[PDB]
Amino acid sequence: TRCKLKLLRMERIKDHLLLEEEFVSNSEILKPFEKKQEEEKKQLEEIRGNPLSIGTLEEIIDDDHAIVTSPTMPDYYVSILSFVDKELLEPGCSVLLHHKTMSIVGVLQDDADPMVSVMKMDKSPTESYSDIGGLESQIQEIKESVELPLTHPELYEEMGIKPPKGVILYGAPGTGKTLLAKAVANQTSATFLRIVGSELIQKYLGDGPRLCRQIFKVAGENAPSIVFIDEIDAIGTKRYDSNSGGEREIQRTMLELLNQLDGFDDRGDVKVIMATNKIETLDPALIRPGRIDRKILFENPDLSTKKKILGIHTSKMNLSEDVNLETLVTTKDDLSGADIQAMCTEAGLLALRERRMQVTAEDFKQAKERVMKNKVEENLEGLYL
Amino acid sequence: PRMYEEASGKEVEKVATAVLSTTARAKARAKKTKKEKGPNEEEKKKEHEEKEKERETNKKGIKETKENDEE
Amino acid sequence: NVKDLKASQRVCLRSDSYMLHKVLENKADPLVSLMMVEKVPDSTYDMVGG
Amino acid sequence: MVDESDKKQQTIDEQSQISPEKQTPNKKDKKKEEEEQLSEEDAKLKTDLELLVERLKEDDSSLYEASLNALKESIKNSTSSMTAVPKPLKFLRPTYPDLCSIYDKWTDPNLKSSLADVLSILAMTYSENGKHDSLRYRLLSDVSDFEGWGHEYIRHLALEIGEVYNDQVEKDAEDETSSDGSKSDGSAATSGFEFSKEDTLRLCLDIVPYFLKHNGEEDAVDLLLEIESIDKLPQFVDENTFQRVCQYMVACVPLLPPPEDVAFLKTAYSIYLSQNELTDAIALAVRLGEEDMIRSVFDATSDPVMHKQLAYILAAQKTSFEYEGVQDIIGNGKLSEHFLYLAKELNLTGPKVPEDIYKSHLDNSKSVFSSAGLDSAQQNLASSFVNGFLNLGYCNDKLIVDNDNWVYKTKGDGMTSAVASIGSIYQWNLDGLQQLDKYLYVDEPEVKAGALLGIGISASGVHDGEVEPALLLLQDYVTNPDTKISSAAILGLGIAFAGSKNDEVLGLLLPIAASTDLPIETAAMASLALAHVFVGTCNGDITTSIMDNFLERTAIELKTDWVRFLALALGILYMGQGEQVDDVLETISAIEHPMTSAIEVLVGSCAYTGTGDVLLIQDLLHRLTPKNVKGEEDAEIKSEEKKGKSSDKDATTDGKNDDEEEEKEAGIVDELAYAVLGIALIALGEDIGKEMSLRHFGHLMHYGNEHIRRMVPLAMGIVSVSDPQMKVFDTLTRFSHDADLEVSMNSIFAMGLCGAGTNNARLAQLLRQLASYYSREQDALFITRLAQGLLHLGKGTMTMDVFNDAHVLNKVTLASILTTAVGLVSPSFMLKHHQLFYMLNAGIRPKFILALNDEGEPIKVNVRVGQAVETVGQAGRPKKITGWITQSTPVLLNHGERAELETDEY
Amino acid sequence: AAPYAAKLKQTENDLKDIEARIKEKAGVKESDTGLAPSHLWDIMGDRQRLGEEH
Ligand SMILES: Nc1ncnc2c1ncn2[C@@H]1O[C@H](COP(=O)(O)OP(=O)(O)OP(=O)(O)O)[C@@H](O)[C@H]1O
Ligand SMILES: [Mg+2]
Repeated sequence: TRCKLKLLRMERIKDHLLLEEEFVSNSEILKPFEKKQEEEKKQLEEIRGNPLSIGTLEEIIDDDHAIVTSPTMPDYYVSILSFVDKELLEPGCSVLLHHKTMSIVGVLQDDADPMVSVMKMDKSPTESYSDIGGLESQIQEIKESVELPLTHPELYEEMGIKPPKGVILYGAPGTGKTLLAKAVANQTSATFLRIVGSELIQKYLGDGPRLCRQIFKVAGENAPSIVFIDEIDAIGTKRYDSNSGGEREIQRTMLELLNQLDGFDDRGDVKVIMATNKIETLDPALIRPGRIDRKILFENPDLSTKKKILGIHTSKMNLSEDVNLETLVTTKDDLSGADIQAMCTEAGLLALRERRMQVTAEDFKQAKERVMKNKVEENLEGLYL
Repeated sequence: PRMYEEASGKEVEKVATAVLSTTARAKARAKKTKKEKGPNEEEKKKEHEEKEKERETNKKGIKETKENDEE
Repeated sequence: NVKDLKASQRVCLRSDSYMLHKVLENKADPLVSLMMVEKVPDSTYDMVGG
Repeated sequence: MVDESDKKQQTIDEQSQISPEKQTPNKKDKKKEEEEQLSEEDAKLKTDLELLVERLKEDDSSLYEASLNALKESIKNSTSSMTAVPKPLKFLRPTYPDLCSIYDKWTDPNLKSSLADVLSILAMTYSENGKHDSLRYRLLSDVSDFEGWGHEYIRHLALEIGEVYNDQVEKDAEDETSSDGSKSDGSAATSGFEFSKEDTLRLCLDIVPYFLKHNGEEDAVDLLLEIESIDKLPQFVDENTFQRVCQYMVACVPLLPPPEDVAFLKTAYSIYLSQNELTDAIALAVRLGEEDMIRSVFDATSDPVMHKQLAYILAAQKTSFEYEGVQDIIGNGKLSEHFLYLAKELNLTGPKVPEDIYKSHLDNSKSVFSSAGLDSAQQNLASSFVNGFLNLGYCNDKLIVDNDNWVYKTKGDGMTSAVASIGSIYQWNLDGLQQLDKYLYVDEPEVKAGALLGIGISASGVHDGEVEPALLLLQDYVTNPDTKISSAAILGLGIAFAGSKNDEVLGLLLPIAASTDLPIETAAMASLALAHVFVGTCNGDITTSIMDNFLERTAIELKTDWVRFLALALGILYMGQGEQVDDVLETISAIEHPMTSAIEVLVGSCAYTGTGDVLLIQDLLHRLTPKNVKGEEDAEIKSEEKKGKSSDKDATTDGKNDDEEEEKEAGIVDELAYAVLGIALIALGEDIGKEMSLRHFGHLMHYGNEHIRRMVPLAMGIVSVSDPQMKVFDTLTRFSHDADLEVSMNSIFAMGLCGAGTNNARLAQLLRQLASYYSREQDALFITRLAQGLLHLGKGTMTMDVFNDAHVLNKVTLASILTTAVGLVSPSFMLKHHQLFYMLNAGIRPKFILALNDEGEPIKVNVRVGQAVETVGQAGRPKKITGWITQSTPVLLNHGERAELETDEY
Repeated sequence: AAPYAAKLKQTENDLKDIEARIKEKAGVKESDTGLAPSHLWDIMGDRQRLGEEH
């Protein structure tokens, strides 16, 4: 009771003050200036018409022009002029054009696009510094590769080695490979990119290779970063369709991904994470070792590892005096970490079933037998016996 | 002719919103603030005298002025 | 205002300048129109007893 | 479910869910029919109890509500509570859940309000007997298994919290209040509370903090002692008990404001003193500010023992931990008298033993020489300071100094700072004095003056055990009539003695600070030194220090620059207190001058601390005031106006800094948000205001010692290439110094880039160069903190020379000050009885997981680290002692303390 | 249920306050694109934009 009040003491006053502070300041900003900056703004608005057609800058020719490719079907030789500089632009950046006669009138985007919006996230990570136990060892391998160059680059220099680039998490479902990456990201306090690899692909053609570029482009602006491209399996060796409407799309999109990962330089400052079911849903060579270090094979919790996962859950639920910690383990045979969480959800539903406010002995025992029954084989001991 | 200046009423309006909002925001912390406070006032003074504090001041209720003119 | 328009707000526009009208909370997609086709859920557990 | 009669016992329960027989009907009819049938009712009480229990397992509210509804009527309608006194009184046992069934089980507003008052009354009256306490208790420990019992006993306890609070507000007190009709006094509710307290600490924790704080009395706290001292060995171990006591103390820092806190820390001390961690006793004794309390823990271990034993050794260690050196004074002397061991003890108490252990770290680390040794113009001046700045702490750079060429080639006020930088090479080491003595007895007075500052810096390494007092040497110089020499002498003397108000030191600085009639811009150091000295114990808020700033204004008010530096010195004096600092705001405000008003707004930041959430709304009222006043009006002097404005800006930030360390520790993260958007507002708002705020950011983060040091330096830095005052870069680096090449990796390049890339003035430049070299330490040799370390609720004491320079436009004069940056965290290595000079293992966790403590306790598992390293500042700011897995046991707790450990291996 | 119940609603209001705080913040961003060396580019800028030449 006393400490949840202390969270309230810290959060209510500081946070409530912060809203109020923003709200007055929006007025207050205006008042210091009354000419010069106001004037320049005023003529920016006369110059720039309403609406503005979006552009994408392909390239700058150094003579006060450029070439843009726009969602308007023909391309344009546009000029660079009015409240924009030649060096305020870089190629491949998104520009704002004048409706009447296309001209770069400045930038207020700088790689602002919807695919950027999905990718950047302001969400809170689900796990923070391995909240849920088990897989102690595997995290002390992600950390060596990913977290460790960011935190201390010096140690690699004494060693005289180049620092790693990226990790590949793979193997079993229900082992929380996608959640360890979230843990590592919160530990450092890095920039995290939840983009999903499957969100670049659509029926419509020719859109995809833009999207692959934009990932590497944004990641480098906000570096240091951790990039997670989750579920790069779907864009693997496989094909969209066996008829039509996708013969090209997977082929261009994957190839284009390998290229801009290597083309950065061999960096140890923008890490990638590829989350994949297996290497049998991807191409047999990726990009392909010395360059992609390290590879982490997830396999099923062992008796030690699954104990650890379980102890977390059971303590957050009523009672444990009824059926010993050991007696849960003993009854269970080795399975993924989802099966361990599943037994506890079912146990809780069973306490509801009885209409108890205690997880009784009976509830534990049934919940254990249920999961084992899904998920079953018996010809391991049938070949034998 | 009417009043054709209201520029300085913006300044009134801005600082009215500042002080009132913090006041509201503070209420949680404000509870314990009163316990701390009352003793130091006993030690020193209320605001200029050690008398007219044998109750809250000397009246539970309050003085309000209300004008019911309508002409 | 730009304090009255929010991120991910659907809006109406003209077509001769694309000048805004007003805010809309009805978001129109084929999946949302699929709910219009389906209509209301029906029936009761004792109709499907046993 | 429904009516099913009396066939077996199961079915009696199902019948009374609809309409009882032996409960509501029977008793009610009996009591209003005859008044001799009350003896039959008495037996029928037991029968009711078991049926109540049986039907306290049904989750639906309606079929217990309606059933016993009419019992609620009966309280006052038939029983009437006075027909035969004990008998009606004791039949209010079924009636108390019945009230709660409408209260909590049923959520209907009208009824919830009305029956709250009644429940309080009937509780109180029936606790006289004590069977109402026992009624609460069968629900506290349960007799049923369902949802119902899990809320009802909790509802009782809130009833109590409501009434007690209402007596505070109400000026009638007792039951002459109209809140409930009830009192928190007498013999009827007091005894209810007494019983209540006993049980709930033992088993729960729920009503326990609300009683304590509401009373506001150290008595209530002394009841808490009695219950806890029982619990410490047979019901949970020793270790678990240590965690309880400090959870209570760290948690309630922003739940006990100053006057409130002082009566409480007294009880907390006693708890610790009884207990086996005397380390906790002493740690807590610093809080109180009481010398007396520190002295008591030492006398308790020393005097009733006639042997070295554990006792003498532990005493040295506890006192050693503060780098205040206040504890150093107390602790040495008694050792001299007793005559155990002189050689182990005096050194271990004093800062002498931290020198040996640094040697082993240094040996590994080598000495990196990347400094420039440029000559001509300002480049001469830049390079000679950077050399000191790159070998801070005990490091070797000796051979370079021994070539006295580049040293002597400086001139002016630079010359003075060049002799000074040399001393910081051998900072916190006995030696240092050798390099300095040579310069001090030859050439211009400038070089003599600079020597004195260095002797001061080196002398932080030995100034206790009654051995090598700075006073003996530095006195002769104060005596000398020249201004440069005398100022230097008394500044350096403050640094060496640190937080000690040793008599000789103090008493030299007492006649002076009272002639500042003479206009000397380099006479700051008179009050600046006394401020450094004061902090470490409860502040005097001495009247000499307040007087002389006003004398300065009488003589001269043409040179503002001096009077701005003085004003800061007074507020820094007053840190480590808050109770007493309320009085002095009034002393300054007595005199009215526009100049004096400048003084008031600074010192206000120090006065209102520890209820600093009020301080925040005030430092915002500050922002608004220039503009608001201007609005109304629309529809010699120069010095006074400029001091006016600037002080305000300075205060706004100072205000924040003081607040964030002492109350919150977790909350610092949020407060950092408060600062960045605050800083933007001032930087945009006034131009003149923007200069103060640029430097202030670097020291804001350092005072709070942030948990996230990744984002904030680096963002400000890019922006500040455009922004003027390149001193901006120096202040970010003083924070970034931290844990090297985590915070510092981006930083060294960024700061080197701006200076090297473009030279737009040799003036702007000099700062740009100084910054890069300044951050670095060779191999993570020491860290820096603007904190005690012992407590992270505390504050610095040797770091205040650092802290001072952020209100100041850049200058040669300023350089002189900056050579000092004493207050370095000693590495928290493991010691034996015959001395060990390295660690074994530690747990690190980058951010602690606990929210019962926020001092720096993480879990037992941590992430395992090796030996031979300084205390990490990012990725291992809290540090825990790892022992549960290694079958080996530490004696001395560590929670990101400065404190060295000691372990017993079996 | 008073220890957690009351404190649950208090938790909730803070989060909602934080969501609202972010929509106040993002409706105003950093001013504008105006730069003194490209204010001189404006002299030529009016003529070419209105002309038929790009
Ligand atoms: N080391 C660990 N970190 C995180 N959770 C873990 C860990 N070990 C086991 N778990 C358990 O595994 C559970 C399942 O995780 P989750 O279902 O997200 O799996 P995944 O391997 O990322 O899957 P998918 O193939 O479905 O994308 C967690 O909820 C948790 O109970
Ligand atoms: Mg996954």
